[PDB]
Amino acid sequence: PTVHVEVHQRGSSTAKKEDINLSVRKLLNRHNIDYTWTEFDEPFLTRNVQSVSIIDDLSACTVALHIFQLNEDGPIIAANHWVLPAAEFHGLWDSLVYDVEVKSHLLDYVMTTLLFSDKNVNSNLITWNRVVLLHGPPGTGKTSLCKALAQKLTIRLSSRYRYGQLIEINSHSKLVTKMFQKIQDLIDDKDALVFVLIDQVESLTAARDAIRVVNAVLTQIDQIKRHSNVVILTTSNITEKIDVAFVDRADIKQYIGPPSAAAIFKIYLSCLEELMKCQIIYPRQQLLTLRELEMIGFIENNVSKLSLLLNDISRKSEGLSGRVLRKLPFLAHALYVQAPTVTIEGFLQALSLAVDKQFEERKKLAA
Repeated sequence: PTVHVEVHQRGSSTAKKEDINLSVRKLLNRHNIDYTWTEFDEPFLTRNVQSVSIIDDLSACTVALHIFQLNEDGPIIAANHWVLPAAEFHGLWDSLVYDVEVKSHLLDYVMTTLLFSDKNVNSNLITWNRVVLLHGPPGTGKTSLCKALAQKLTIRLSSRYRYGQLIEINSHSKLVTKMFQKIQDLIDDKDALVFVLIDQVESLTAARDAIRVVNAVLTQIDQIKRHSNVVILTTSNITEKIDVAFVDRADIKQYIGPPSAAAIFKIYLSCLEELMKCQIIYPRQQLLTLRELEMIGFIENNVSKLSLLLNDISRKSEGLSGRVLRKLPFLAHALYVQAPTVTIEGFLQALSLAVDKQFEERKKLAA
């Protein structure tokens, strides 16, 4: 089909994008074989290009290049405002691990909505709108996915929108008008794709003159969703429960749930890789993926012993949220390692102790 290649232009670069386009294509001619490049023999590439990563063999495919430059300025009262591609969100997307390739659908759904918006596809004949709801138990990183989806969408849609904006509204809170007029001021630039994010929308319905401010925010949402370049992002923790009125509002609803032992193992692998990269886990060892274990039928030998053990830690980590899971190597290292350097076996033993102590606290909440 179409092969997608992401080019991370350096912040200090001053090159025309047309020129960064021609250099990367020359590089693809040589290797011609999902791999990421960080170093280049070309002086032009060394100067202007941080990394060129290919995202899902033969040369002759219809290859699309997305060249982007991160916006370092971080992170409008009272709201968080970022310019996309933002430097805070770099790599956020690849970090999020989900069972059913949720991210792919989500991207594809929102990508298609924008295409129907752009072609003025009639809502009454084919169902689409500009609201996306992500619902599910807490701790699945729903807000990180909205941020990650918005950065991806900005990078991928570079030929239609020159930059992206993300405005994050905190659920906890005239003043609203002052805030939506600035948002409208950003939306008035048709060279941008404006994302508005409302975290824990259900909190408005749950906590309810404060009835009037909640309703005023809905009319303001209603006014901004009217625009070609607006996309709205909501998240709710009461997945099972019906909600007012983001349910009716959102044509794209996606359920996010706790990670399986298959994902936990993908997550942990990414963590240990990081410690090995940083040399906190030393010396570096090979770890096996779940497919690799399956192909050796889980035999235990020097090659696989430690990967099997990590597997078993992933299975006993089930029922923990993804938020807990990425914090665990911190506590593992702080609580049990207590030293600048560890062998990978030493770290796995810290990680398991870590996992045991987590469930001990759970049972304390139950009792």
